Amino acid sequence: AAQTNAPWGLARISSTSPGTSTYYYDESAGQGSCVYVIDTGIEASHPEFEGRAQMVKTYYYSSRDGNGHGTHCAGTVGSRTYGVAKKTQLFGVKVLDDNGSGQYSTIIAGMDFVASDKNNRNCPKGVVASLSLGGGYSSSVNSAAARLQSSGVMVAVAAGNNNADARNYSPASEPSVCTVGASDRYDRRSSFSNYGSVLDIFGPGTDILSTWIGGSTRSISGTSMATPHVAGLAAYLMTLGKTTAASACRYIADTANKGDLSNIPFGTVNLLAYNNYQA
Ligand SMILES: [Ca+2]
Repeated sequence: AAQTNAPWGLARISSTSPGTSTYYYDESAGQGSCVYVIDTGIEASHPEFEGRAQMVKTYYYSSRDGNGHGTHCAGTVGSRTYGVAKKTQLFGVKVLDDNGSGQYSTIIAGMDFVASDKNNRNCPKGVVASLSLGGGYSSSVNSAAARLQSSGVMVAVAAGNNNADARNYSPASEPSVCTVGASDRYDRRSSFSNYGSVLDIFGPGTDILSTWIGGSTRSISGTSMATPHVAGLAAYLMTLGKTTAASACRYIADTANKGDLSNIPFGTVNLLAYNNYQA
């Protein structure tokens, strides 16, 4: 399949080169997979989700996304126009309030929730969780992310926007999950992206157009926007049978475009997420 005039990041993830504008992907499009977006919520009624989104949990007085961040991330996973995996099922877990804040105890509970809740959902091709959130190092946050992964979910987490080594942030620093850095449309590391040995992969993160609340769209930047490209990629590859939840981060690194990014510090991987789709 080909989507013309796609967001640059979708075109990037199906290309060996920067500077193209068509997204190429197998038509299976993540059908029969599931992706949990653990964030400020998802506006499930947005036409871009086509009835494939729902809220499954909140820790606040509403499950509505009163921020937009979670809706944007969900859209990069799985919206019809803006998404990597255009037929995946999306499940929202609102651990962040409408200011985008959340206590670590709530975030942990939401990760444990997903590990159980997958057993209540139909995801024959596998399960992914996208965590576009983080704060300072916490062994308890990292352990929650490790349990989610161990339970059979492909966990993708943002590296963070501090232009610093991700070893000092959680859940970015957890070794067993897939930690995602950000790039821009000229294959530079994004100015804000964290780096370090704990990174596994980079994805498009500067000037990413996706869904927003009120049935809208906008472009924003962050490791939070790189993470759902990887999460959606994982769902897409699992639907194809090419990998599993336990092996997908390694598969994505194995199959990534290598050596193409600039301003990568010595000791950080130079790997850009790529679907290797041959039309
Ligand atoms: Ca990691």
